[PDB]
Amino acid sequence: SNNVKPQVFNPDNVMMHEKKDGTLMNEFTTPILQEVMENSKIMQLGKYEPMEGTRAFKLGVILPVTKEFLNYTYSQFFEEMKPMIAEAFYKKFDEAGILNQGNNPFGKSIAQSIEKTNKVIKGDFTQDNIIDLEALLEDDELEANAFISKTQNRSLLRKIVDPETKERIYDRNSDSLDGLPVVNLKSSNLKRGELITGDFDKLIYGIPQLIEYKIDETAQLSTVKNEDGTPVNLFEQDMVALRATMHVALHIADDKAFAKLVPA
Amino acid sequence: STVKNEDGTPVNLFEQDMVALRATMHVALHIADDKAFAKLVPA
Amino acid sequence: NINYLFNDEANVVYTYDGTESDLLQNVNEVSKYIEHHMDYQRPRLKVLSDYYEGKTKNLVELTRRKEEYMADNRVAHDYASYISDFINGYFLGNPIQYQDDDKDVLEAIEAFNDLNDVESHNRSLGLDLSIYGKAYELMIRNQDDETRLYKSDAMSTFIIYDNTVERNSIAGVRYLRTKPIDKTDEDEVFTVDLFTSHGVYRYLTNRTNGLKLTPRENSFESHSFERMPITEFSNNERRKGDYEKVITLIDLYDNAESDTANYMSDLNDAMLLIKGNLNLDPVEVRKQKEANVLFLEPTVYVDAEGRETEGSVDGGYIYKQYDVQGTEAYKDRLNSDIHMFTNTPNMKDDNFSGTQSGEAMKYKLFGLEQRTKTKEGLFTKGLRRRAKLLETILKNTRSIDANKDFNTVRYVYNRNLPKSLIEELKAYIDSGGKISQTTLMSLFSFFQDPELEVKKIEEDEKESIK
Amino acid sequence: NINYLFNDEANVVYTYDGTESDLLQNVNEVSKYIEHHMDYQRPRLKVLSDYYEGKTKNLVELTRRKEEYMADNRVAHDYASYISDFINGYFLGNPIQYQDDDKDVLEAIEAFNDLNDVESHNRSLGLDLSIYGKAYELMIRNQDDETRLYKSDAMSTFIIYDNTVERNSIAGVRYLRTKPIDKTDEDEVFTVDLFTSHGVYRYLTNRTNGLKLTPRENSFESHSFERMPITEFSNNERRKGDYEKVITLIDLYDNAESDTANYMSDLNDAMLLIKGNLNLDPVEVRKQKEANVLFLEPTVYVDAEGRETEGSVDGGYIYKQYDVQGTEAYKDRLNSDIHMFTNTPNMKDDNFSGTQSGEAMKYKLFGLEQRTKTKEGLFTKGLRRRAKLLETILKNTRSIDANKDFNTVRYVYNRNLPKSLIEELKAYIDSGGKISQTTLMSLFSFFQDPELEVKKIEEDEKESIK
Repeated sequence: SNNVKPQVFNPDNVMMHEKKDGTLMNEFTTPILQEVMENSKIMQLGKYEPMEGTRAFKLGVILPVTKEFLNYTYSQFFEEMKPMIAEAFYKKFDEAGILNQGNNPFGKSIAQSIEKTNKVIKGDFTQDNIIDLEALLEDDELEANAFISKTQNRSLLRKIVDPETKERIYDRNSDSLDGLPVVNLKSSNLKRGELITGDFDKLIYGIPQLIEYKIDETAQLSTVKNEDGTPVNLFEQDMVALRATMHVALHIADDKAFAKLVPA
Repeated sequence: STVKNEDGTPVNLFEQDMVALRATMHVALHIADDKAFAKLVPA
Repeated sequence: NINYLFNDEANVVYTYDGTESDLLQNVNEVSKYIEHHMDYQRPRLKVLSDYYEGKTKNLVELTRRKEEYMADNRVAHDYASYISDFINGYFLGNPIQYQDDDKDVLEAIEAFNDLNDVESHNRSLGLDLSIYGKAYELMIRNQDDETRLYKSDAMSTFIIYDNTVERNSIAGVRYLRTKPIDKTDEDEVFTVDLFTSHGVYRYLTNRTNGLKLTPRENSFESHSFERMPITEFSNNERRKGDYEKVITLIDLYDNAESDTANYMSDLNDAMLLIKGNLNLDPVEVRKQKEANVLFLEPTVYVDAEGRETEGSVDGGYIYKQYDVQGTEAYKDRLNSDIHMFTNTPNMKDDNFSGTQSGEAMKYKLFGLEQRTKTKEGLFTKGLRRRAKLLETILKNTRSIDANKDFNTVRYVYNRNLPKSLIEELKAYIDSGGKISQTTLMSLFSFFQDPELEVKKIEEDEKESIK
Repeated sequence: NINYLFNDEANVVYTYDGTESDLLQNVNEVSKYIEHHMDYQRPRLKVLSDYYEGKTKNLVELTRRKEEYMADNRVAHDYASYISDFINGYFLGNPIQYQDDDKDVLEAIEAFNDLNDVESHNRSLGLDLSIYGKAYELMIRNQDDETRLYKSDAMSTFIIYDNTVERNSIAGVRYLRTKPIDKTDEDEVFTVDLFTSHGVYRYLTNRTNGLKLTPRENSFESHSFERMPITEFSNNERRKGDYEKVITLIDLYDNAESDTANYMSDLNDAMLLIKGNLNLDPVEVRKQKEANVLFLEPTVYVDAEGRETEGSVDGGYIYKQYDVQGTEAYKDRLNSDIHMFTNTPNMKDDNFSGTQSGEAMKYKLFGLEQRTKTKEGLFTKGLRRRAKLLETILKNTRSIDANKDFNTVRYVYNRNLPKSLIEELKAYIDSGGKISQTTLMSLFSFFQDPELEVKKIEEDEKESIK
């Protein structure tokens, strides 16, 4: 466009070579992934279901980039970013299926299963409360398969020792509690003192369409307005965008197979 | 542009994840002699 | 160009830490390799191929051209083809010969070579080695139960090697765009064939879904070799092409020539320049081609006080000119360097030595011989693997005794230098050579019937007895 | 460039004062040597390799380039490859021959050479000698119980020598970065192999923690030699490469040629200059290419007192020009000096006599032979160590009698000069040589069946009896 000051976008999601203050990221050193890539927990715990068609829903995102940014600041951006989109989808799916958060489209979730069956234990972390949590499952002939926890509570788990064998019930190196593997959730919605468990073979998922990536240079982005309010034209403004889409489907075969421990 | 979203915005195929087929043809017609044709019509 | 040919991720060798089983159980890894190949290695190969076809940058980079009224005059010179065809013909224009101490193995080799037309195959490999720098061949047991050898295109094939210093080839892959010619819709579907030491796995993908491999019909198929069937050949230890290092000079020569073509097209060669205040009738100007005398009468200016003075009329031809010395010295330097750095004979600055060609060629191609001898070493290193595969399939079919060994075969190379049958006959028959009459006659084309002539000689030699 | 190639810390020889045990107990010292190698030696070797790959400074130094409307016209000339391939082909293009008085040792050597394809290996060493000025080889008893020889990359290998005047090799190290293709994460782990006279120690390290050597899976692995298996070859006493000393001239040539390419791209070849106060219709100017007469009519200025006077019109072609004489003399000098200091034949200023292409070649390559004769000495000095290792492993496996000695082997070197089979046959059969018919026929390619011809001659020779 004819604006010589950098283009203000609404929302400000477009990547730019020149900051609002006019700083130019020339000779810019490539970032590094100081944190490890996260992985989908319900895809780790749950049972895969061969599917076509069906109930699924579509995840998607579009990342717009200024072609000056794509030429001078960081040429390999799109290739380095595909892992990061896949992570964002995994976190969105996990948060919907487990915690019933993020405007989940399904009418099914572990949080709803637990809230329906009222299979909740009020209490602090103790060997007796861990056993009670497991017994809420074995009452209905179902045996716990794994634990889901906020990583920030290992400080509580290390303080529990079996008064018979006089040893730690929690193996901090194996990250397994009472012999069962504990998976960690990075999401902000699962609180410090909360722990979830169930026979995750009763949680079923499917993926009709794996992540699809298209890169385009001539679409219009009606969802992003120029400062003047006109929609962004990729070609006309010399800009590029990447579209990612995915389909996921979720089913819970037995909603009594999950139990939750929560602070009193 | 001829098809509008429920909110009235023009349909964008990329941003909406759509596909569209366009068919076109050029055709030309000429009557070489206007007198060469006749018609029978019911009274 | 530069950003594709000289990138660091292109031209690398793919390696894997695990065993064939560790790879095959986790087919997603192969998808990572395929994606990296498509995103980095293929562009380089496509550029090199485009140069072999002469679709040089100058033709496609229309972005900054002008055509509002002038001609485009964009130009491509085809040095890449000239170079690669010359170097390949010199290396494999003359068939490789085979020697062995055991005739059973030698005849099994010769039978396989004849069935597969190995001469032409070898030449096509040498050509791919010249343009892309690497080449692949696939060997398969056919439906008609014959051992067949087929070349595999470089732009669609690659091999994943064991990470150890030995670098055994763990697995090879081939992938192809499958399309109708009507080009209706999604071109981006690829068939993938993954070759392991025990069989072929077949998959489908598309670029869209991030290449997640799906089993095809007949998704597995056993093969009777005991090692991965695809073989790779290298032009040199870097696997670099022959003209790959002079593409920038080819570009510069294209640009300079198109520049001169513009200068020729757009400026008028000469014009009759006429100056001074005058009346020219555009109808009279048409006589310019046929007039002999040009008469220019200057305007007379009258001063208010009665003085008279004349305007300055003038006339003469003017013609366009350009720096011929400097432009030809520059374009000659580019041509000279393109030939020097590729050890190809510079035809523009050449003299035939005396009258006898072979030794003058061995002098002028001395620099090319030095590279070819290394290429020859790597080529034999590959042919030994082809032989290893052939012996394994022959033994598994018991078409030969399990006692035989193929590694004893000696591969003998001859260059395609010019030769002189007259001097060679004189050198062979002097020094004690012998030739059968029918053979000797077969060498000279003035004999219309090389066999009937023998009978016709017997008649004469018979009547000479009487 | 300069600060990396001619630095004092690069190209040094590492020595250690203590015994092998004094080093092996304090493996942190190996960390210090690895760190020094990474920070000083590897940069030099990377630059030399980039020049052999043609990625000269001119291609990568985009930092000060311009592209606001002009073309980039950056250029690389590949002299490094031309030089290195020529010099290596000359030295090792013709395989090294072996002589010995004992056929048992001679055949054990030849068996090992055949198994390892030593001809190609030697050529790749002579090439590394030509690029980096030094090269390494590692010998290992394979898992299949065979003696194997593998070249080790000069950028990832070095040796720590005994401090004494004898400079025995105390220990060798190899270190490689390990990654999958999809990761570019912080912990750039290097796997380290440390070779001592009794075995290999294996470690992991990363630069982040300070190259603290951590033991590894199967942390030690014995070998049956009795001396450190890695061998180093030197191009000359200084271990300097062949074009290392002319890289600055190669750079100057790159800059000069890209300068001329800028001059060509950015200035207009010629233009029609028109001066003076006039009316030019830009619609009429488009006829410039096809008009024959150019008429310039000067503006007439009228003075207030009635005087009249004419403006000064003018017209003519102008064309760009540059100092072709001085720039071509300078670029010719650079090319001449690059070839002179590398004893490589200057193809642009060359003439050949007659047809004895070997003899003028020995004249012109006389300067190159002087250096090669030294490199031949150091190469044999290395080959003797290779043989010492081979005899030791053969004896410890009792594949040969403990009585044998390998130092009697004589290594015979031949240069890759051109040869003339016709002249040589005449020189060999004159002076009393003898050749078997089948062999003599095998020398001449006009015989389509060199063996069938013998039977075909017997038939003729038989009917001649009647």
